[PDB]
Amino acid sequence: PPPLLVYKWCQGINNLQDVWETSEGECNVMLESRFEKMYEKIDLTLLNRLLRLIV
Amino acid sequence: RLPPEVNRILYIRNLPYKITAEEMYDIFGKYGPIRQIRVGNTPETRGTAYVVYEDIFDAKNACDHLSGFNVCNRYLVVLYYNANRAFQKMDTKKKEEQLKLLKEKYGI
Amino acid sequence: KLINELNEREVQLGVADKVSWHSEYKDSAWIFLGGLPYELTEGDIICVFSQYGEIVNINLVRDKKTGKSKGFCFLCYEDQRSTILAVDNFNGIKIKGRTIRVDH
Amino acid sequence: NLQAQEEEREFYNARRREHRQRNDPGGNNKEKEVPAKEKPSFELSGALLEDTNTFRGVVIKYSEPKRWRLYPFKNAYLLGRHPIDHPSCSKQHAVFQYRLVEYTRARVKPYIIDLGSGNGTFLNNKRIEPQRYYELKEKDVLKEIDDEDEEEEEEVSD
Amino acid sequence: YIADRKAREAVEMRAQVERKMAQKEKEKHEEKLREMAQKARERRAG
Amino acid sequence: AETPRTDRGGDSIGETPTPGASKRKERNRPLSDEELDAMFPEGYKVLPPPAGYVPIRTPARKLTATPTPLGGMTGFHMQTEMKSVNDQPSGNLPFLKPDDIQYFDKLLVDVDESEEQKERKIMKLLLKIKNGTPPMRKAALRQITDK
Repeated sequence: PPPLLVYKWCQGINNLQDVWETSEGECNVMLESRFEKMYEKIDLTLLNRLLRLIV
Repeated sequence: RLPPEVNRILYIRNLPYKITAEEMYDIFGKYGPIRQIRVGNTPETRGTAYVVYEDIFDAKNACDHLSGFNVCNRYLVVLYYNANRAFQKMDTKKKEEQLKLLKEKYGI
Repeated sequence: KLINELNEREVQLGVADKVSWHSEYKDSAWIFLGGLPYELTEGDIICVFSQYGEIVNINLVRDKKTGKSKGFCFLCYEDQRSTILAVDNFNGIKIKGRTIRVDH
Repeated sequence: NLQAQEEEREFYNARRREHRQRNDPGGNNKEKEVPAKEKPSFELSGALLEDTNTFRGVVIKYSEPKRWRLYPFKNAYLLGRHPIDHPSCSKQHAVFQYRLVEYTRARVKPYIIDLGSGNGTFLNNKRIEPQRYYELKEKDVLKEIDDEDEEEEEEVSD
Repeated sequence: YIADRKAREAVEMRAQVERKMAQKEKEKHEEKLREMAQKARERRAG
Repeated sequence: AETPRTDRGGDSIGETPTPGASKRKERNRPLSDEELDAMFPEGYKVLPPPAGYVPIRTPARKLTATPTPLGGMTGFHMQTEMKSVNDQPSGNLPFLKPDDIQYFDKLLVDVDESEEQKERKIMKLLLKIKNGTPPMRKAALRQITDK
């Protein structure tokens, strides 16, 4: 379930190797975004060739 | 542990008109020894075949794994063949000689 | 053969326990196994019917002169619920090709 | 006062019991509770056929040391004389039931069990006594005394 | 459409490549195992 | 009729032969080529492909034990890619259950318009009686009554 995903995400961060160590000047970056228009910009002609690779 | 309706004979369809009995014997020969196999050579029955094995469970494993199995572009129709229907084309006879034999050799 | 159809009218109609026709008796362990195979013997039927209980003593009817089974046995368990279980369960069973019958 | 009653009783097994419960004839050596095929136990090991554990058989005719065939154990197996026995053997000394090879779980491990064949069976040219499962290890040999054939076991690797 | 034809052809070629590289390995494995077995039987003779 | 009764006598006699043998000692009993010609309907051929593949079929029994204990497996490769099939088309032809094909297969083939074979072929109006809409069943039923 989505909240459990949030938990996997947090402990996933905290389990990374030396994640919080700033000693040498390490820098962490969290980035969140959207694809903006994604559905609307899918091209049918391309989508056909892309599906031909699958099914 | 088997359904009664299944029989040692299987009707097999969705065959090409070029298909070779070599591929037939090879493929079908996985599950057990072939009793024999027939193939329609007639205008309507071309593309169809019947397979018969020395044992039923052979055919059971067959239709198990061969279900919708592929050849060329085709997925073969694999069904357990019926019984009775059109039979009496042949007769019941010629029992006398063999029964006389088993009555002779073993004497029973 | 008639038994199993009585258990189906008993389950289908929602009889709900104690009005069960195994409450007909309450007094009796000994069960009746008819239609048994002639090759069978004491130790055997004991080994098959000790499944649903512990059978104390069974007298199987075997013809006195020839000394072979007449084909049925009256059995006695240590527990009644074993009898109820056995009649309601073990009936309509195949043994050596022939279906045995059981009843109180 | 020799025989009081001529019949008495038995309290003994019936032929139709043991018959119906085991039939190919009736057989002996019903599989124990553990038995499971080796391939699915290589599936719980997470092993594709490359790294999977498959026991292949190796034949050497006892007089002449190779393959009349090669046999997989992965698909228990009934080692007998030939029809009943699955693993048929042309050896004329094998009783109608000679022995059995069952893979059991203790891990998926191979086991050989003698059925008490009249002659016996030799393991590494050293016989084993009847009626107990004896684990086999790779490269072990099967044929009790000098036996028209030999056998060896191999895991699939390299 | 061109990219699809040429692409399928290329991946096909790569396939027959991987297969050709595979069969040699299989036969090497079977020969190796047969050698191990023959050595085992020889150790059984002596 | 005398032949009919002659058959029952042979039937009971074979029953005494088999039953007797066990004392002396089902549907899986081996069969004969006349018995083989007895089951299947008209118009089929028996084939050997080789004598060799036939010898494979004979060793197959022995090799059902032997080659099942041997090396084997299957795999698939990733590659890009015709699909024939038949329902019962003409105009309509209400649907066929997956089993009933065995009976109605002759209707599936579309070869048409060239005697008795056309009477059996047109007799598939049965199929319209068995499966279909109630009106199809009605009209079909009358049409076959008057024929």
